[PDB]
Order: sequence, then structure tokens, then C-alpha cells
Amino acid sequence: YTRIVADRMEGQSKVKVRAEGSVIIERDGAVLNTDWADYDQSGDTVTVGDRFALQQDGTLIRGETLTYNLDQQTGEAHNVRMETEQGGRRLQSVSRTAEMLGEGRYKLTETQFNTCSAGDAGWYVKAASVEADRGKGIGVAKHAAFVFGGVPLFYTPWADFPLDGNRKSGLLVPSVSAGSDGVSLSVPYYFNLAPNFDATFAPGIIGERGATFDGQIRYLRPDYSGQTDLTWLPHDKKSGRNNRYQAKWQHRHDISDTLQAGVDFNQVSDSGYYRDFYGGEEIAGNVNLNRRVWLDYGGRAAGGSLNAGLSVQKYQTLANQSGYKDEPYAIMPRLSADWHKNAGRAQIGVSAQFTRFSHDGRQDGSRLVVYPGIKWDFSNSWGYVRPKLGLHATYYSLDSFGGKASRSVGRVLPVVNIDGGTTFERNTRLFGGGVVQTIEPRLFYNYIPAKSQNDLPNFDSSESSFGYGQLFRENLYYGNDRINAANSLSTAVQSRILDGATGEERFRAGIGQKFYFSRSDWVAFASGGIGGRFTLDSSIHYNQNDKRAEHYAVGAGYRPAPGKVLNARYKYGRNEKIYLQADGSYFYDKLSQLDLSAQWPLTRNLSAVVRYNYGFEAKKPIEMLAGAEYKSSCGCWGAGVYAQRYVTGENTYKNAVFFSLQLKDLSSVGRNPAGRMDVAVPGYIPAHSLSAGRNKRP
Amino acid sequence: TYRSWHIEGGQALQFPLETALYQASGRVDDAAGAQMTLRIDSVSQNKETYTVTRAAVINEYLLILTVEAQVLKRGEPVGKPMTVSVRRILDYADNEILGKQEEEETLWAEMRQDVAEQIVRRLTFLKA
Amino acid sequence: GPSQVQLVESGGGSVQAGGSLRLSCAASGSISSITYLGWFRQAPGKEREGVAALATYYGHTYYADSVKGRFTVSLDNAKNTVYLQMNSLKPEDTALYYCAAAYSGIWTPLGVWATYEYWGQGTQVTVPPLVIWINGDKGYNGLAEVGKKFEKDTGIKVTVEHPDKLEEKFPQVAATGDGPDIIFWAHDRFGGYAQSGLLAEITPDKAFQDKLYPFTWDAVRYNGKLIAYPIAVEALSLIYNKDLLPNPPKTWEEIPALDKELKAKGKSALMFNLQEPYFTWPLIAADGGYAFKYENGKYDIKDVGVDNAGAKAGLTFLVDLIKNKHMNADTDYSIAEAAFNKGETAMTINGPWAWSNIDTSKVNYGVTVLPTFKGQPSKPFVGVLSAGINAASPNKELAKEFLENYLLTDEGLEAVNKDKPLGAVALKSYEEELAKDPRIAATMENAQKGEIMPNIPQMSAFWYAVRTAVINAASGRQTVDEALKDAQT
Amino acid sequence: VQLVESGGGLVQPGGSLRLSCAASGFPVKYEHMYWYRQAPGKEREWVAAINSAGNETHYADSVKGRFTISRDNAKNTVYLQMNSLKPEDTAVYYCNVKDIGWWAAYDYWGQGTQVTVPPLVIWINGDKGYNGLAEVGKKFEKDTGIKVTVEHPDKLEEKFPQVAATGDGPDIIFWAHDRFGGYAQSGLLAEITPDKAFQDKLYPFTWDAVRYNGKLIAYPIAVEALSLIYNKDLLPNPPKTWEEIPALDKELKAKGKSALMFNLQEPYFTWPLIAADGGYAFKYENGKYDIKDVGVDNAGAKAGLTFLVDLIKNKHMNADTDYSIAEAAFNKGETAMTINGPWAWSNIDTSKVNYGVTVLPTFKGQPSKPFVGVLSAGINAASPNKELAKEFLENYLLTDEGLEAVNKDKPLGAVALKSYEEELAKDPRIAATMENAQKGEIMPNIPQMSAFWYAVRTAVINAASGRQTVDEALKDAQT
Repeated sequence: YTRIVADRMEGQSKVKVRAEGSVIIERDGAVLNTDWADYDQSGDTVTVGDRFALQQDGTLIRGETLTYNLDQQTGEAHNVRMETEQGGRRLQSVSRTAEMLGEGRYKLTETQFNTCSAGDAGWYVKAASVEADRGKGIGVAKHAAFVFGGVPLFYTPWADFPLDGNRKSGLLVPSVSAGSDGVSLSVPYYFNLAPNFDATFAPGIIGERGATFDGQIRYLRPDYSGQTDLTWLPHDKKSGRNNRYQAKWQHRHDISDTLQAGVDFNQVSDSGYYRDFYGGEEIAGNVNLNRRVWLDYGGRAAGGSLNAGLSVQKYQTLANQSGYKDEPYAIMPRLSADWHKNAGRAQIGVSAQFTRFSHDGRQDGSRLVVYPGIKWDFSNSWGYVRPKLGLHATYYSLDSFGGKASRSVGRVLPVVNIDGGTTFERNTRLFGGGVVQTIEPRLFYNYIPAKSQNDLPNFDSSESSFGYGQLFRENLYYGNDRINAANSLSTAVQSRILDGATGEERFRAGIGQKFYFSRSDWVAFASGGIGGRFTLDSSIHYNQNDKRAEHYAVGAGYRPAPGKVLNARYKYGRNEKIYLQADGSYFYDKLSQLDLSAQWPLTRNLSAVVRYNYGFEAKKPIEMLAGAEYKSSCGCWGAGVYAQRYVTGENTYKNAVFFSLQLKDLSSVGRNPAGRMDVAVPGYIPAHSLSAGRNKRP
Repeated sequence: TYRSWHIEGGQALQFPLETALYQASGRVDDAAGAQMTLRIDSVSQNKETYTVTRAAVINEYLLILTVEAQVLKRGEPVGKPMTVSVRRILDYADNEILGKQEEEETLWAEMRQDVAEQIVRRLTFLKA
Repeated sequence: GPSQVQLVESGGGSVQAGGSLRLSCAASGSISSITYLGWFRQAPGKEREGVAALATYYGHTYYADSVKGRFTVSLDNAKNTVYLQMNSLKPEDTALYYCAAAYSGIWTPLGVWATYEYWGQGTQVTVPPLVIWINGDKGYNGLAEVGKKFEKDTGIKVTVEHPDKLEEKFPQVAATGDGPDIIFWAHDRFGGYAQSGLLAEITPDKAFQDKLYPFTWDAVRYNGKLIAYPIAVEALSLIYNKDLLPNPPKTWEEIPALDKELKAKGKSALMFNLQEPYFTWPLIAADGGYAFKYENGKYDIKDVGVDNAGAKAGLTFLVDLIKNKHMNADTDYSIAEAAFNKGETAMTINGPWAWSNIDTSKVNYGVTVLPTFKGQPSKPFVGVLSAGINAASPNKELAKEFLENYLLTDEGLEAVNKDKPLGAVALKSYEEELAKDPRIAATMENAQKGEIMPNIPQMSAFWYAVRTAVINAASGRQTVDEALKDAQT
Repeated sequence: VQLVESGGGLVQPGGSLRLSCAASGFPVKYEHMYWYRQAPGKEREWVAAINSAGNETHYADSVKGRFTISRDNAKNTVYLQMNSLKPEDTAVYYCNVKDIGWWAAYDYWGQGTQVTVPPLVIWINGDKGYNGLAEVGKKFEKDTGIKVTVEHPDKLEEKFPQVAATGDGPDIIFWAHDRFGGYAQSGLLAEITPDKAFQDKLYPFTWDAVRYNGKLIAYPIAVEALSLIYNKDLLPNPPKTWEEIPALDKELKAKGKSALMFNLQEPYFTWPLIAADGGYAFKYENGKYDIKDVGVDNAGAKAGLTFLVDLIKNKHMNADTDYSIAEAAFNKGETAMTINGPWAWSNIDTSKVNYGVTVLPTFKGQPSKPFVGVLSAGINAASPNKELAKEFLENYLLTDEGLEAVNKDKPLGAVALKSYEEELAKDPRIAATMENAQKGEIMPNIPQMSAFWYAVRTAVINAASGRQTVDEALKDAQT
């Protein structure tokens, strides 16, 4: 039933029912308060007077007449002020004449809408008829002019919106605008082709180079899934090239439940694609790019854990600024085969390998490695011991030798090390408010016979990073060619402060120094934290009878609140290679750097982010940054400007500037240069849906 | 009551977890949900640049491995989420990539072992 | 059915260096609610986006970076034709103007990025540069350089030409509608330009009146009204080649005897145009010939020098030279100037402008006061560089300021003098420097003896009658005394 | 921070210089260095730069091969070495360093140094074709990029041995060959080194004029001798003899003119009359030029000087008359004659005077004996420009093109260059110059010539003014 609270109603039985005096229509679930009403039983309609303040489930509508039809719910109001609500989000609209077509279809003419609340609305998209539909989430908006502030900032004769959470094909995903050498701008045009695959062409300009066409594809199937990013630009204006490009590829394939086959690819045109129009992380993992292919295996499920994979790799190394590249080797085949099983207590670990390194500036030559190790373990209740008996067996075959390099070699180096150390636990030397103090000693002793293996070339071996964990490794040169001959007794002691209620580490110490069969060095470290604030991380690498110190480092970082961070970090070291001089001998010099970071709200509504990486060896900062973010009531601003002046070459500095604009419930967050100072939590609106939100209901 | 403990969820830390349990004399019975089990949602790791030299040349990386966890006790919501994290540093000079791409593997193995041991310490510290 | 094009560029602009007009691109049938266009500037040889842009509906207009506070595209949807109102128009803007006739495009403060359906027919906005009209017997190039500097200040292009028959052309031919904005010519034509009505009265500032000589102000004044400004005063001066003659004869009677010695040499002593009456007036004035008699304001027509016996006697002396061949009827002023540079003629009677052409030749020469005839110094006719404004041309106002300062400057007077000399000047400062310089100092003395020509239109008709008479005297077809009587009647 | 440079100063084209940029206030050992320059009143252009260790260098394409930049990380100093310098090299050089601030955004320019390499310096007398020689200098400058300046100082034959003996002066010195053995004796001239092929282009007696101690010490350019120059309208038939000039002058003074005006201040002009009857400078062999045996006190010199003094007594000449007075009078048509060499003819052409050039009048039936000068071009010993001065003299001036350029300004006489003399011999004025030269004798080049000329100038001026008699004057000149 639909009861009316009006005391007096002019009507005989059915033809007309006229009610006045702030009447109501029950219609369970939809209140309807108005001023007066008239009926006429000809099309079963309802007119709701002059004020018409409806309110049903969070959408207060205030119109003029609202001539409903109520047979298929065809309504027609005036001056509607629609404010729909929903869990987490909302919309506001001031239309001139709302319509209604059947169910879930509107024709809302002459609007002025925003996702913001009432008042001097910071922004709104005034327009003509907006035919929002529910069967298709495509709300056309004829003659829409995006206003901001008090002046229109845009204009179109036709526009669409994704009215729900679907994958909107054909939407031009926003824009990216920011630069120094020009005003380099790019506008992507995503256009979905099928549920599985969707290429996104993005035309662009650089303002100083030319025009780019960086687009990408991204497919998917039951088994094969991959992406294919790329870029290309015709004749350049500042450098002089004409056809530069870049390509990427993933294609993670599956054959049958055991064999993957992934193709990791990356290739640029010249030795200067990065460092020209790329970010500040071109420093690492971008001096030599990757190109791979691999397979796999695994199982046998019966006293075995086989694995394999025939990798084929050939890096692409870039020059720095004048054409000086190192160009490491290239692995054409690689027939790895690992193993692992357990004999109850003992633990057999076997291996194998094969690799042909092809090169031009240096000699080629296949090889082979068999490392059948066996490591028993014994931990009774307190302290562990674990011996081991391996047998390293290399065998080279190098051809086209230019100088002196034995045509065929072969070695066997029986590796025998005995790792094991006890453990102590104590509660009497605690420092805090109820912590538990653990002190733990341990040892190591590895025996490896000696040989003369310096006439064999250095294909892939490299000396390992000397730290605390280094004392407990059975190979200094962490590779395969050079295996040192050692007879040492690394001695260590490490202490962990563990909480009195749970077992979260609060602080960890340690120190160790490997003997010989003496000292030649010292290694200490300490890293912990009293929680969120007063975090600390340090290290050292001392050597006595020779000099003061090799490579000490220090750290810090205190968080007063969820933001307000002030992280800082030092780093020292002598004889550190810098910039790869002409011949190939790296410039050797001593480091002294101190990077400072912060993100400290300067004003109730303005935050700041700052980075600064100083270098005392030359009295010039390596990298520096400065930003500023904003917020308001309707996400009116959500504006962030970020400026960075990094270094690219030995001398070539190159600055840049960035912009970011955010509106409530229609934007996106994530477009940042790289992973900067630790947290850098954004200081503006979530902005999930990126357009038109998700809900539309009467 | 918590001597024998079962583990499910998270493929990376499958061997080190049972290792650090079997050290403390704990059996991992399959499909034994009566005693409190452990469930890891996922293991998240990454590798980023840490310090660059004067002439924009990589000098060392940074390696993080964040693991989230949750005790079950035969039910999904009950318990308390525990999330640990360990980090090391990798010297990556300029061109020893052929050896560094293979040293990073044992570095991640060490970090996985340490995370397993730390979670086991937190779990046995709950036995009180 | 959407292939129809209906965008003819209606309306037109017909303005000079400065002005404003409304132009249109009419369209029919199509609803203009989403259909709008941007006005285009297409110079002959370039095609590009124009100085304006309008979007329909909301009606926001981008305009162009090139135009600021100049042209506003204006809505005219009651006309069906849109209108662009130009302001402060300049000659640089002359081009063919079109409309974008687009249907779909975005509008941003940066600019309306829509490039579709260029249906505009194209209408050439007709704008000529600022106009100056004179016969450059005295080269307008020195004045044109001051004018080119004035053109840079006003950002307006300049139009002037090197012609013939301007003295005839500006009063009668201009009445049809030709005759550009400014002139620096004989006062007799100035009455004729005023009779045509193109010329307008110019009011000097009090400071300018102090700077200029009072006698020059009297010469420009016509019918008691200052309808003109005198750049300078021009008087003919005797010119003698230094190499041919160490010293010029100081007596006109001596010149025929000198010519007889030169005839034995085979080079005529004097060569000058007898066709011009201004050229043959110093001998007539020396014998007492006058343009008019009584008060200078009265300019009585009844008393004329040609009627007086003395003027006829002075012309008779000139025709005695024609009979001796010491003067040639077929020789013309251009031939005489070439002969002086060649050295064919030792001396010539020429206007002040001739000296700069001789300077370009670089032949050694000197300027001297005209020789005395019968004990009375020869007096050249004096012409004043009066200046003017044309009302018909749209940028007429530029001329009035330009004559006041740019046309008349002591440094500017020198600028025309190097291009072609104006003899004595109106500015007092240049006159002192000119007194030090020998060529003008001889002309200044000649100017004092000479009498300024009357500015009345009736005098201009009488001057033409004298020109026919002095051509008759030179040819010998009519007796000089009879020809002078014909000029009087 | 602060940078200061050093080492600026004046060096001739073809010189060397190394500027130093002593930097302090920051770690120079780690930064590039940029050397810039800014010519006076022009745009500041790039020169060269150095790497951190000095291993790599970039040079401007216009400065390649002539400059080299070096650096030294022991004094925080860098060096820019320059060689084969040219007139266009002059500028103000600036040491510049970039990106050295707290933000790596600052620049610093030093106080700068001044390096001025000046144009080629030719000296030649103010009566010669110095504007025509400056046109040869413009064609030199066009082909080679090095400016040439021609100057004409007062008393340059006395000015040269002053300034060349102070260690500067012009790169190339023009005079008659007589002064060059005094310059060569003082070590003020470089030895010139023309090949046989170049020597065969010039008449061999002109090479003998510029020979001293068996060395060629200058390039011979042209042969000069005084001629009797006359106005053909005033005097269509000029006098054969000195003795008839008094009779001619009193006829001309009745006309309001005069017979003869020529320079009496310089003894070069009065020497043809003095030497006519047996006056001479130095005698014996041409090599010996017996310096004991001087012919100024003899009866031949006395007779010739007496006749000149008698012309001044009888008002036919005036003892005051110099080069300017005589040339002014003759070119204005006030006197029927003058005595002058080939250089004077250009001003007489401009004066539009109908003149001839002919044999000098005889005195006592003897031909007048003018001292024949060979216009000669020595290179200064203090001029290290040398190679550029050699290039100019051989390959620009001593060509038909270079000699015609000077000859059209002021006629050189009978030019040393065979090829252009064969073209010029056709002129009746050169034929008259050659006849008077044959009837004269060549000047000695010996060091005593300057003292001889000073002594005979004294005698002639004192005899003419009446301060001394003829025999007093010539007795004191013999001393």
C-alpha cells in the first residue's frame, strides 16, 4: 500500500485524489515529501506540487513537478538537485530538467555536476543532455566544458564516461605532461580489442627531439601470457639520429606442468637511449640490458629433486658518453642440472653445468662443472654442527687462442668445510622495558687444495662483497673460474635482543675475523631499531697492521608520525671504481657521500618531500629533489609539483620537473620517477575509479 | 600442544620453514588442522639502487624480502597477523653481472633462511 | 548527405595603412549549434592558422598569440553570418582571410585544436602602405629614410614613387580618387590640390613657428590660411665645373663671349633646359621680370612681369644665346645635367637638386651666385617645400604629424639634401651650417634676390602659359616678346 | 672561489705564448676547464677544453693545429699553448669552469688576460705609393687572414735605426739602398733568402745595390733618378743648359711666372749640379769606396754650388724653397720647370698641367749627375714576422699585379722586375728617367753615407742662406 499522511483529501473513490499540506507517499522504502498534488486517472500519473523534496535511500532530490508514470516509472521533473550517495563515494548534480526513460535510463539535461559536495565547488563539468544508461555504462555528455576555479579549462562536442567498473575500451587514458628540455607531453589512447588482449597506442611530443609513438600490446591465453612494450620516433632534432626505438617482451609460456619458456627481452637503438630521455634510474640495470630465453623442469618425486633449463643470453652494453664499454661475455647454451634429496639425516646435493662463452675482443671456449656435494647436519638441542665433502671439477676447452691459454685443462679441488656453532640465551643483561638478550657464537673451517689456475681466462667469476656474512662462505670469488685455496677458522659472535612478549627483533650486533693456517682484517656490524623511530643500521670493514679502514657505513631514520619522516645515510670507501677510463682501467678513487631525505608537512594543508645526495670527494651533490603536495575538501587540488636535478655522465647534469593533478574519485596515483627515499607516502586523494565512479541509481 | 606444527601457503619458504621447525623437534603432519597451523599469504621481494658513484655509475644495490603471515587455529579470522622483513646489500661494481646474477641467488636463499628462523622464533616465543 | 560546402567569405575590408572592417563567412541549412569556425590569415605564399578562433554554443574564443587587444571574433547567429571586427589595422596584416568551417574539435586556453573542412572561399583584405605623392625631381629618398624611420615607429609600410607630371597630376587627376597622402612641391600646385579638396589645412605648433623662418611661413600661407609647411626654400644657383673654368664669369654679358671662345674649343659654355620657365626665370628676373606686383598678399593679376618690357628683354638675351648656339632648344635639363657630369658644358643653370647628382659623379665642380645682368644680379625663382594631407585615404592623420616633425627636421633637412638638395632651408639651425657651406651660401644669396612664386590656382594656370611661351621662344616659332604677351593674355 | 690568469702581452704574428690559469678555492682536480675568448667588440666564441686528467681534448675547428691545451693537477693550473699566431688571434681570454656550486649550477669567469697580435708593419716614405702598397696588403690579408698596415712616419730613415736598436719597429723597411749598409752593419736587418728562380726575375745591378758583405740584405723594387720636368704650354722647348736659366727666368717674371723651383733643403736634389763638373761622394773601386778620398771640397763641387748660390743671389730661386713649395708652384702653373723623381708625376696629372719629362740641364757642357737610388725593402732583424714579410715581398709585391698597384698611386720609375719593366719602358717619362740615371752614378750603400748626406745638407743650406761661403761650406763638409 501507499498511504498519504495528509488529513484531508479531495476525491470521491478513485478518479482523483488531491492532497495538500506537506503530504507523503508511503511506497515502502521511498519517502516522498512534497507540498501538494493532483491526480488524473487517465495514464495513472502523479504530480507532486511545487517543492517536491524527495528522499528515499540517500538521494535527496528537490524538483518542481516530477510527473511520474508509475506503470514503468517514467518521470519528468524540473530544477532537480540530485545528490546520490553510496558506500565510500558520491555525486552532486544541479540540472535544469531531468528526464527518465523506462528503467535505469536517464536524459539529464543542462547539468552542472561534480563528485564534490556543495558550495563554491572547485570544479564541475557543465554540459547539455547527459544520457546516462544502465544497460550500457556509456554516459554521453554533449557540449561539456570542464570548469575549474571560475573559468572553463576545456571543451568538447561529445564525451563518454565509464559508468561502472568495466574495462573502458576507447577511453583516452589521461595525459603525462612535464619536462625541462621541452614541455614533453604524451596522450595515451587505450583501445581494448578482446577480453584477453588490449593494445594501447600513445602518440606523444618531446618539444626538443620530435614526435614519439610509444605504444604497447598485452595478450593472454590459457598458457601463454605476455606484454610487448616498444617506442619509436622519426628524425630527431637535437641529437641527429633518425630511427631510434626500444623493444620489450615477456611471453611467459607453459608447455606441460613442468617446462616454462620465458623470453625476457630489451633492446635500444644506440648507446644513448637512456641518459637522454629516461629517468634517474638508468644508472643501474641499464648500463647493460638483458636478452634471455630459458626452460625448466622439476620433480621425479622419488629420492630426487631434479631441475634444468637451457638459457641463451647475450647482453647489450651501452656506452657512457664517449664510447667506452666493457661488453661482458655471452652465454649461448647453458645446460644446468641441480639436485637435492635427504637420506634421513644427511643431505645430498649434486649439480652440473655447461656453457659456451662466445666473444670477439677476447677468446671463446666451452666448459663444464660437476660439484657433487654431501652435507650432513647435527643439531641435538642447543648447538649445530654440519660437515661437508664436495668435489669441484672444471674442464675448459678454449679455441682460437690469440696468446697463451692452454688448449685443454682440467682440475679437481676437494672441498671440505665444517660449519657449526653453539648458541647461548640469557635474560640478565637486558636494556629496555622487559627485553630478552640472546648471545650466539659460531665457527667455520674450510680446506681447499691449491693449484695454478691463473693462465685460464676469467669468463664469469667475480670477487664477493666483503661483509659479515662473507666469513661463512666457502668461496671468495663467487663464480666458477677462480676458486681460492683456503685453510681458515672464521670466528664469530652475534647477539640479538628479542622482545619479552613476542619474538620481533629489536637490535642485532656481531663481529668476526677469519684466521689463517693470520688476522689481516676485522668485520663488525649492527642493525636494529626501537620500533618506528630511532631506526639505525651500520657496518664496518677494518684491516689492521695495514691502514685505518676500508668501507665503513652508517644509517638512521626516525618517523615521528605516519608521515613526517627524516631518513639519512652515510657511506665511505677507498679504491672504488668510478667511471671507466678510456682504455678500460676504471678510475679508482675514494668515496664520501651523505644522502639526506625528508617529508615534513610545512603547513596544515601543504606537505613537502626533499632529497639531497652530497659527495665530499668533489663537493658537488649527485642527486637532489624538491616537491610539494596539496589537499582540500573536494580534492579541489590534489596537486603535486616535483623537481629533480640528477647526474647522467661524468659531467653532464640534466634537470627535470614534474606535475600531478588529482580529483576525488576520478584520477590515478602511481606515476612517479622511481622508488625514492624509503616511504614517500602520497599526500593526496585515493582516486580509485579514474572516471565516473561506479554507482547510479534513483 | 604446539610441538608438531603444520604449514600451508607460500611456495618460496617451504623448505626453510620445515627446516627451522625440524631443528626445534617439530613434525609437519599433512592435513592436521587440529593443532594451530600457519599460513603465509605471499612473499614479496625486490631490488633497488642504493648508492651511485660520482659519475652516475651503480655501486651497490639493496635487497628486501617482506613476508606476511597468520596463525589459523582451524579458523581463518582468529589469531594475529605477523609480518617480518630482512634486508641485505649487494656490491655490484660495474660489469661483474655474470657473477652477480648468480650471487644474488644465494643472497636471497640466505635471506629466506633468516626469515624462516625469525618466524620460528616468534612462533615458539608464543608457546608461553 | 554530409558532403555539402557552404562557406563563401562574404564582406570585405578596403582601408589604407590604418582602419577596421567586418568580414563574414555565410552558411545556410546546417545547424550552427556545434558547427563553428576560426578566422585565418593567409599571406600570398603561406597557408596557416589565423589570428582568431570562435567555438559556438558556450561561445568561448581562443584568439591568437599574434593578436592582443586587436581583433575580436564576434557572434552573429541572428545574421547566420559571423563577423570579425578589426582594430588598429596595419599593412603587415594584408593577406587573404578565410574561416576554418570546422565541425568537431577541442577548445583549450592554449588554442582550439580543430583542423577540418577548410571550406573558406578567401577574401583579400585590401590594405596599402602609408602613401606619399610627389615628383622626386628633389629625391624623396632622404625624406623616405626619415619616413621609413617614422614608418618603424608607426609600424606601417610606406608607399612613394619616382614619377613625372605630378604638378599636373595631383590637382586634376587626383579628383577622380587618386593622389596619395603627402607632397613637398611648388606652392602654385598647392592651390590646385586645395581646389581639388584632397589637401587639408595644417596648424603648426607655436614652437615649430619659432623654429621656422617667418618669410617661409608667408610663402606656404595661401589665401591667408596656413595650408602647408615649408621643408626648405629652393633657389636655382649657377654651377661651374672647376676643371673647365678656374673662375666663373661674374657678368651675364661675359657668358656669350666666353661661349664663343668655348665654341672654338667645341664645348658650349652653358647648357640648360629652356623648356622649363622656372629654369629661364633668373635672366628674366635680372631684367626686372616679376611673378606679380604690389603687396605679396594682393598678388595683383593685372600687373605681370611678362607684360613688362624688361622681362621680354631678359628672355631676348636668352634667345640671342640660342641663335649663337650657346644655348640649345633640343638640349633638356636631364641632358644638361649629364653634360655637366661629362664636362661637355663648363657651366649650367640648374635647381638645387642637381648638385647631389654631380656629387655622385664626383667630377670637380663649384656652386656660385648667378652672374649679374646689366649691373643687376640674376634672381632665380624661389619655390618653397610646402607639405600636405589627403582626406580620402583612411590613414590621413599620419601625414599631419609626419610633416610637423619627421618631414621637417634640421637633421632631416640634411637627409633630403644629401639625396637631392633643397637649397636654403626653413630651419634656422641648418641655415647657419648651410651659410658656412659654399653651395647653399651661393643659393641663399640667390634666394634673397629671388621672389617666391604665388600659391594661387590662377597663378598656376598663368605659370603653364609662361611654360608654353618659353618653349615657343626657345623653338623660335613665336617671337619672345609676342610669346610673353600671349602669357600675359 | 676565485680564478686568475697570467701571461698576457704583445707578441708578433708567428710568435708563441702559453697562458696559465691558476685556479684556487675548490677541487680543480675533478672538473673540466673551458678556455674562452672575446675579441674587443665582438661575440665571445669557444676555443678549447680539457678533461679531468688531460687525457681528452676538444679544439675548435678554427683553432686546430695552432693551439694545444694542457693541465696540471699539482698547482691547480692549466696551460694553453699557442704557436703560429696571427692578427685575428687577439682577444681577451677567459678561464671558465661550470657546475661548481652547492647545487652544481654556478659558473665563474676569471679577470682575463689581454693577448694582442698586431698587423704586419710596413714603413715607406710619404712621397711613395703607400695607398697602392696598402691595396697589395689587402690582397695579402684576403688570401692569408693576416692584416697589413702601411705607415709613412717623418724621418723614417733616422727613425728605423733608433727603434730597431731598441728591439721593435716595422716588420719591413722601405728606403733607397744607400741607408741599408749602415742598418746591416748595426745588425738591424735579417738576411733575405730568395732562390735563383726569384733572382732571375730582377735586373742583376739592382741586386748589387742591396749587396753588403756579399749578403743580400733587402729586395730591390725600382730604380729612381731625378729628371727635368717642364710645363709644355709655358715652355714648349726647355733649356739644354743651366747657364740659360737666368735669361729664361727674367722673361718669365715679365709674364708674372718663374723658370725653375725645386727642393733646396735636401742635398739629393742639388747633387746633380754639384757632381756635374767632377764633385763626388767616395771614390776608388766600388767595393773599396775609398773613405779617405771624398770629392766635396774639389773645384767641380765648388763651381756647381756657386752657380746654385748665384741663382739665389739674382732672385731666380729662393733658399727657402722645399719639396712642398716647389711642387705647389709647378702644379699650379706658377713656374715653367721643377726637378723631381718618378713619384711626383701623379700629382701633376691631377693638376691638369701639360708637362714633359726630359734630360737634366748641362753645366759647363757636362751632364748633371743625379745619385741613382734603388728603392729597397729590408726585413728588420727584430721582426720575427720574417716568413710573412718574405711571402709579402716575393709573392705579392714583386709581381706585375703588386707593382702596378703601387705604380698607379705614385710611379716607381724603372722597376726592378723584368716582366713589368718591359711593359713600362714604353713610357717617355721612364725613358727620360733611365737617361738621367745612366748620366748619373749609383749611390754607395756604405755606413758613412748618412754622415756624408748630413754634411752635404749642412753645406748646401748654409751656402744658399749666406751663413757660409761656398769654399767654407764644402771645406766643413769634407770634415
